[PDB]
Amino acid sequence: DLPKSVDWRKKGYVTPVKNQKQCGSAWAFSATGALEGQMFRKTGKLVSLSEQNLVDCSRPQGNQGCNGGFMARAFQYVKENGGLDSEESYPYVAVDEICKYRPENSVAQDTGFTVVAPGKEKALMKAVATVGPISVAMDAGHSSFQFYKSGIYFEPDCSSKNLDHGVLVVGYGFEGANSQNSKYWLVKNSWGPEWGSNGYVKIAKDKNNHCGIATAASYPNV
Ligand SMILES: [Cl-]
Repeated sequence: DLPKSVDWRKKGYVTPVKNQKQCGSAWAFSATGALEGQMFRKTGKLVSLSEQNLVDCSRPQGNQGCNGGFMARAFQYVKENGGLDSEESYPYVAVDEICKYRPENSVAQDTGFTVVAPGKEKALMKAVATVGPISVAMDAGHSSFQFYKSGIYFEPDCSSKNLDHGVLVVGYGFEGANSQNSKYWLVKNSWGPEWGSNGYVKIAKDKNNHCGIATAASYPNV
């Protein structure tokens, strides 16, 4: 059945780490990271997508730009809008601006999104293994996360229910030889390559949905 490990970065599904800077747009980076991987799966072409397009244009769907938002509202906006522009055509500036969506510059589409059963790490494992990178929310409100550097992240004060940060699960794995021991979720952050481990963090896997990684997972349908 399911592989002992997955890493979509090794198959060309993931763009290099990005930096949201001083703007609460992590939800937008998480949504573009999931759409980048589904579009790569569908066309074989990896194209960086515009977080700014989401920040400026998805207020009608319930997002609030640099004040926060949700990946599912972003996929709903891509669906209702009929498209989403490339990173190159609609560059990121980390401030709320006027919607400048240009259909001629669109390089992605989705028909809606699929939800992972909430709180179910095994359902999340199956989604990651068979679909590609998955958008997820997590409790990142801790100094231990801010200064994380390496190893399997584990924070006693983490919540599986009150989440404040959107990220992207690009795979899962384990340390050592036993595939069922010291497992982790491979997670792409949006605080620059300089943060954490080359912009990534290993989050403890199958330890009671630590930090809520499987509480609100979803992926776009392309
Ligand atoms: Cl969401």
